[PDB]
Amino acid sequence: ELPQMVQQLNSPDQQELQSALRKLSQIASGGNEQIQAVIDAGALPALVQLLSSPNEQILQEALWALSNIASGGNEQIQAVIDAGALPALVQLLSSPNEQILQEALWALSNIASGGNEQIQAVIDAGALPALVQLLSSPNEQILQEALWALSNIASGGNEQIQAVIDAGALPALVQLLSSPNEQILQEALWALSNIASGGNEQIQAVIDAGALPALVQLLSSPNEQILQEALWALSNIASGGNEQKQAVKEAGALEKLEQLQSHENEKIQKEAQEALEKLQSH
Ligand SMILES: [Ca+2]
Repeated sequence: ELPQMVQQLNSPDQQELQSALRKLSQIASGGNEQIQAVIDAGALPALVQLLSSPNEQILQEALWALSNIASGGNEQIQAVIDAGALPALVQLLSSPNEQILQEALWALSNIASGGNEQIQAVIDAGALPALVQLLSSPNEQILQEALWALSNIASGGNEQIQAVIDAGALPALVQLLSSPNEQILQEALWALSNIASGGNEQIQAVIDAGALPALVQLLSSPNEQILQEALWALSNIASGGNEQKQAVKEAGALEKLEQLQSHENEKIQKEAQEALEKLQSH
């Protein structure tokens, strides 16, 4: 039984403690039904308490348990929030331990994968300045994890996207469009696409940050995957007002889109057409 395992989390014997902690995280990784049974067993206050443990073996497993629980539904995510996990997770973004730092980013990214209430709770905990600073990390793993977290925050309402812009994420996201790293380029394109899925003001902020010359340059890429990612970001920008449409035209996207209508890849043909048609709309 699970409530017996929850009781073992404050056991003076480490083998007993760690085995219950491993089991609970293993169960938490097996779908929303199993996530609900771990929550119902009263595991969340005990897991959050284990976040201030100086024992890396405990901390790693407890962070792994909480990330998995935060991968569930919005009400399951909200329970991780209500158990007071966010201050400990934000504080853990200052850890010089790369293992702890990545797991802390996983947890925050999963919490922010929820609805606007869960996204806002991550913003309100003060995660944004740390996430923006991590966009400058020379560690690709941390950078990629930080970008997934910002992309999730930017997937919410206009007020949640405005928080990412107000944190100064756009100059760093635009610079990442010049990365020779295709994985980082995709995530930066995805984060910018999410911001561009907001209101005209959010779309304009992407343009004012200087994303259009880098986006237009990516339309000439011999890589069809990058092309698809750039077209998606452009289609979101083109969905704005006439002031936003004009800026894309002024960057020379039309000429690149019209050329992309004669591409071998049918998915490229389709998306370039919808983007070009959205731009030339009146
Ligand atoms: Ca059409």
